[PDB]
Amino acid sequence: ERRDLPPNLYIRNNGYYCYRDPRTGKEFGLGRDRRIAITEAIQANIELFSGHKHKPLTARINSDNSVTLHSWLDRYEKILASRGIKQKTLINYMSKIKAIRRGLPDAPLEDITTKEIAAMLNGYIDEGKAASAKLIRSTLSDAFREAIAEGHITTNHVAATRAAKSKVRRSRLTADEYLKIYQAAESSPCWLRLAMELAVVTGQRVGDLCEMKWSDIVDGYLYVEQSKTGVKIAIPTALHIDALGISMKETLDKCKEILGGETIIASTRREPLSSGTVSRYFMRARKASGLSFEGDPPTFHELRSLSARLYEKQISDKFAQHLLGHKSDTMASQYRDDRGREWDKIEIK
Amino acid sequence: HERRDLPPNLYIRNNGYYCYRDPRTGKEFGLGRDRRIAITEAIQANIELFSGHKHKPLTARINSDNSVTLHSWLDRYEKILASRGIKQKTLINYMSKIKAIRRGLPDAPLEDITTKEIAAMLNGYIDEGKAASAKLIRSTLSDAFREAIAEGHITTNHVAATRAAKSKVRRSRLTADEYLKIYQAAESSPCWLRLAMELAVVTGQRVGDLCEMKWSDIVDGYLYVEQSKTGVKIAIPTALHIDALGISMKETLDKCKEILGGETIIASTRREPLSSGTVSRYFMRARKASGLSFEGDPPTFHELRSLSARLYEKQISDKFAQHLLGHKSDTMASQYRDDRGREWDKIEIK
Amino acid sequence: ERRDLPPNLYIRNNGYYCYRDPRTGKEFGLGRDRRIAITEAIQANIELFSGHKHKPLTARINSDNSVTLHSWLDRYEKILASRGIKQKTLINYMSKIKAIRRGLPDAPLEDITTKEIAAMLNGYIDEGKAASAKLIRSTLSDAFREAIAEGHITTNHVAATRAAKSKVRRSRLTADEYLKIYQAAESSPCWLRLAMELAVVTGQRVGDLCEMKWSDIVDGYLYVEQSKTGVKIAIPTALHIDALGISMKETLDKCKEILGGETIIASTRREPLSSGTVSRYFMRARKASGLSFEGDPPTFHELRSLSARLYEKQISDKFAQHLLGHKSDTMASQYRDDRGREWDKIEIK
Amino acid sequence: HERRDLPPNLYIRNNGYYCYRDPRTGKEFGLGRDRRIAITEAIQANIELFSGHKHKPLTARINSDNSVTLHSWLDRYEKILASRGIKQKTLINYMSKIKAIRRGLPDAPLEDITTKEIAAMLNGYIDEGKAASAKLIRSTLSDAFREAIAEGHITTNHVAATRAAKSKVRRSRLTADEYLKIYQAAESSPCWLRLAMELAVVTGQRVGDLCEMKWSDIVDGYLYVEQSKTGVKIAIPTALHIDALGISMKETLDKCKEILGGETIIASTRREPLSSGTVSRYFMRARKASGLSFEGDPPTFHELRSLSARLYEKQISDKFAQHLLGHKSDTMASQYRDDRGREWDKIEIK
DNA sequence: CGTTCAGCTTT
DNA sequence: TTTATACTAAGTTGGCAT
DNA sequence: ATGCCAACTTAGTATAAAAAAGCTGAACG
DNA sequence: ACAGGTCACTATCAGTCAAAATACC
DNA sequence: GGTATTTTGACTGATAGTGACCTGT
DNA sequence: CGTTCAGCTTT
DNA sequence: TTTATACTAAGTTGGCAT
DNA sequence: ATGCCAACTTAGTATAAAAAAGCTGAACG
DNA sequence: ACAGGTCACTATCAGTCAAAATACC
DNA sequence: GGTATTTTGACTGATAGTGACCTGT
Repeated sequence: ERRDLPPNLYIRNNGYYCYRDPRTGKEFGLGRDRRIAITEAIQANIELFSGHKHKPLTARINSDNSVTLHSWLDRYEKILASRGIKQKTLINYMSKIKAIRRGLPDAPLEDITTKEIAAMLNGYIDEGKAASAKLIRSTLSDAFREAIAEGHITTNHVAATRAAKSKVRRSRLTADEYLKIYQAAESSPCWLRLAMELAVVTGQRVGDLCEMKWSDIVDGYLYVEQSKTGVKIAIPTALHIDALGISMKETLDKCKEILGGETIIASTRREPLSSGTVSRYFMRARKASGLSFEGDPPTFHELRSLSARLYEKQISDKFAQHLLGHKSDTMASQYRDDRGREWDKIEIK
Repeated sequence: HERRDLPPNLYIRNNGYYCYRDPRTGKEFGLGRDRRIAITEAIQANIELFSGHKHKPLTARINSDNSVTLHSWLDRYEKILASRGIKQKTLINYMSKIKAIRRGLPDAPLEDITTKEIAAMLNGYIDEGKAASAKLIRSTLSDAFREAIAEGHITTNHVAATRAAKSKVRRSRLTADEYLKIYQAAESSPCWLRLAMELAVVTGQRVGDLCEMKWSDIVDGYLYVEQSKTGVKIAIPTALHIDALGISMKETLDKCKEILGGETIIASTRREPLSSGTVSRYFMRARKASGLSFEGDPPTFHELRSLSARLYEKQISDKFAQHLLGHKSDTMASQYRDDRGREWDKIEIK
Repeated sequence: ERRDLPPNLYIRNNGYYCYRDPRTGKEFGLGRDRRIAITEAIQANIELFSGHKHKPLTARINSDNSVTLHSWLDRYEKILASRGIKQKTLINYMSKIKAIRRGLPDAPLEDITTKEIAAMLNGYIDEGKAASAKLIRSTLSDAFREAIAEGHITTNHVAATRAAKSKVRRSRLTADEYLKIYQAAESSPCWLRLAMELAVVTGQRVGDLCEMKWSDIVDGYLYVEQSKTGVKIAIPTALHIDALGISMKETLDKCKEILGGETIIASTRREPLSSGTVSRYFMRARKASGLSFEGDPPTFHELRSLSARLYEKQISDKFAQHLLGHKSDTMASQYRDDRGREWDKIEIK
Repeated sequence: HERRDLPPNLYIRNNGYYCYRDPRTGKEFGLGRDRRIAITEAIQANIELFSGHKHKPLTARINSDNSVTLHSWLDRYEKILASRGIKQKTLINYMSKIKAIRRGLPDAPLEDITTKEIAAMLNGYIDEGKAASAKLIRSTLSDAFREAIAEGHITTNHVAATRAAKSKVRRSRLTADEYLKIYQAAESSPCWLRLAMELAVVTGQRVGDLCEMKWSDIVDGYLYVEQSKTGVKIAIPTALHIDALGISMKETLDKCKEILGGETIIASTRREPLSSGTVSRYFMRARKASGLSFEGDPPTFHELRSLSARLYEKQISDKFAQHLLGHKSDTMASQYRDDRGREWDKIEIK
């Protein structure tokens, strides 16, 4: 040749210049102006080294006014702190944000793409953390909605994302399985078995269980104000689960002598238990039982459903619903769900 | 002014450094020394902003029917509301929210009023814990803007993108024991206060309606009430009796006609009709005087109606409570029936 | 002076030229270029004569591609014809369109303003035809939505309009009033009284009433398939309205002898009646009764509500609801509405 | 090419008439003879269109990750659906709708695909009365577009602005008398058809599940069915009996094991399991052979389940019908319970 | 005692 | 025929530190 | 034995604009 | 010594307003 | 006579170039 | 008799 | 506390024409 | 007497995407 | 006679593609 | 040797000026 043509740039028969993106291999037309052609090509080949943009003035102006992701997330945390949400709730959010920080760059909100967000989320889905994905997506979407209401963005680049599937893996618990575990929990601290009984017979959540004080029992009724919902109920000490042969009263007595503390359930040192701990030992006794389940094993919380289902058949739907504290039927008809374990025997009633 | 091919918005520095100046912010931007490139991008940026510079006075015939100011508009919006045909009280609620807007936003051209600005104001209210207000102000702001859009003074409603602040009712409920206790503190107060309290609980009516019951509204064992708030028309049988508080509607009425003596069932010492505000106010006096303590905001006279509902719900029937209160479907009831965290659900083995 | 300055155009101290709209009185800046200034002013003063635009090329291009209101409405009628709607329904729509044709110009859809639409609607509201306004608005909005789904517009300039108030003026009918009318209907053709009885006792709509054939009564049940809803019911001839002393059976007998035709209700010539006619004579007997009502008087249709309300108290809510054919409770709880006439006596039940 | 200050898109005629030519339509526009004015407006119009002409190959780095074609995309969209983890049948339903799209739209760049075009296709289906299809095709089209937006191949979903066509079910219901009549025509058909018909009515199960009941699914007076469609798991008591049709589940099963003899309760003459399509098909044969006439579309084998539901609803209970069918809440039931205009509501004096 | 204005929260 | 939605508040269980 | 952080999966609860009141500190007679 | 850009400050923009000038019933 | 509508020019809050002037390196 | 493919309508 | 929404299908009653 | 058009006010009925089937004319052995 | 604009038709756009040329492990 | 990535130029479906040429007046 006889050319200064820089690489990537070709000249055609008429003298028409074209660039060739080497990543796509598709070319681009420049014109006949070799001076301008080369010029642009140089600037294009410099972008191939590193991605530093001779960014237009337009974009520059839109950007230096508008707000950055991580910066918005700092602000966002402040918004939540003000929603009047419970501490745990805030803890959860913080977590999702933390994830968002790891997953997305700190660039102009307006410049985070649906594609980018999508990529992150699938990242969670491919590790099998579909749940986390759904939640993260949610949080991000809400952070965006807020970015919108304070007028930093204008549209929600997430509203466009694949809101993950919601398959529930934890297996339900059958009465028999309960018994087998109950037995395996022989070599476990005394409070476990008791915890377990108290749980099924009251149908309260582990959190609330572990906070029940003897001073909450007045005239044969156990007063409970549920931490998660604020529902307030009085449970008659006179309950009985005929199917498992559990008596609330009898069980309350064993707790009184064997456990003795201010809290109905207590440690070997007469001190209150962390709900996690209780959950933990149940798990242990469960492994020690050596039972087999499809997918994920039942957990301590599953005693609630077992309670409800057991009181469903022994007493009534309504009782079960009241004992659990569901103002809504959507929830009650969900604890009534067997999740593939049991066959619904159709009665001619 | 010049000796330059320099397009607008681009200034040259003493060294020959070219920068674009955004006119919206007034902050400038660095380009480099390559005037050819500098101007080039400046033109492109000028196209994004001030596309052109010209406006055929024809374009005057366009942007004309457009230019108006928030306050000059609020002024017009008021008159609109005046023709809407709404009750005096409502209009008052509205006018107030407008006023808040007037003190919260600049009198700029509607078109220039930012979502960001609005939210800023709205958040001002939320941060002072006046969330309730924030909602209503937002609500009204949105309505004004709509109307301006109707008259094509704007194209877009910038309020819409903003969200409504959610706010949990604070006000606490009133338990029978508490009522009794308040009633006791009532002894220093006028005779009518007690009678009002009793009547309020037994009849379950709104204080506004209570204050307007006349003796002529009683016929053949029935107290006729046409509710001022909703237009619901009911007749209450003068035979009711609250068991938990030992109140007799007959007896209470009786005490009323002998002691109070006036054209209205409740009446001032001066034997004249009472304002609903006063009934409330005096009750509030008693409540303080009773020294009770509550979570959140303290119960007010309107809480006597919820107590009423709740007691009747048990003594008689849910169905009854509804009818007494004057609730049309099966929905608004499920609200007065609610005790908002004051009661323990005694589980029966049924 | 020493100027050709055209009218409306002033020159300021620096030599700055301004136009003055004479309708607003606000001025407009042109520049220092007297040649251009005048030029533009001329073109502006010519627009003051008539409104003919030296319309830009931009608008010209957007317009000659896009679609016209009346033209869209012609098309629109075709869309409805295809929705599978009943004839009356179509008749109503046609009407609203006709109104739209009278109310709005035949210009580019994209160029009909919220303001213009608004103006029309208020026009109806000020004549006191609030109802019509609501319906028109509706129709127009739907025509627009359709213009949107076939990609002619992009936004619904109506979604922004004041959807009118919906006050219902027609007064309900009390049993007494029924009686007084029933009596006033002495000098009216025999079929009126009968119509009236049959109506209250069956609770069917006038349309359906006037189409009942003797061949629709099998084994003591009156078979009815309601024209407006397609509901199908069988009414026992054994009904009775104790409050008005009406017997369905007795009434059916009088119709058989005195009226005799294929249709249960018939004219003096033994021929079927147009529902309008029946409505008309009721009205007449109503005037002749000389009763006074607040707002609008009751009409024949109000016998339905009276029927329902009467059967509510005599028999049951459920019966009344079934007899009327309401699958929904929203409707039934609406015929239960007294509309300011009667005081709901609270029973201790 | 020229000797002209003429900007692009503006051509001059032999008389000296200037016109702008819209490049999108290709139709030109008249301006006049005033070249100064002509060009002026042409520039303004050129700014609205092709703002500029330049694209820093930097702008290549932008529009690159953008350009893709409907069919090249449908190709990619397929593979996506393949990873979605859906049942074979579903995927099949989807692939079909894609195919319709492939035959209905040009293989143009996504960005260029108009709402107007889409609707045009969609209306094509509606006008042939295939409304049902129109809905589903629309639905899937929308999903594909979303996915492309996710991969930033487009910015906007042009399907969204389009509406879903509403379509009333045509298919008529099956009355007990009709069933009987069809059963009678069945005599020419295989022995299994009748047995299937009976079993279908008595058990109220989906034909797909019927065909897969094995004799081993019966234990201690109970027929266990895990529904293929929904995963619902039920046990049917082999004691049921439809009164209006004189069917005995025991008897019908009995006839089955003696006559049919195969591993499945219903079985082919060849003593092998039957396809659900065939059961349906043969029923359809009978229906024609019976000579009955109906409004709208004729009843099919799946209509035996509605008959089932309806009869049981009366004979036993609404509650029962639900449980038999396998319906979780209190909602999906209120559908099978519906007779869609086949029955007269006998009014009782209750 | 008891009223009207205002700015907030509740039906 | 089934589910979705937008928040909120847990429960589950692996680890590292006492 | 144990206690507390951290990343994940699961329970729980439900509309939003209009319209109309009701509450209560001030200033006032 | 300089990239990068903030900052007060005039000369003109762009236009409002209230008398003076003048047209219309 | 008596009101309404242009001219006209004094008077005023904005803008956009300007060169002086901060500042992190 | 009985199967799979396809294009439509229904759960 | 009450209402909204998006269609669809009537009923109501004034007139002009038989 | 009446019948049919026309402009108005009132009744009536309710989600929309995913997922999974079921129906039935052809061509085929 | 002309406003207003449609219509086929080249010369170049703008770029794809598959060998030739050449660089990289 | 053996694969991958530039050059290069023949080859191709688009576009935008063009003057000839319809048409309602």
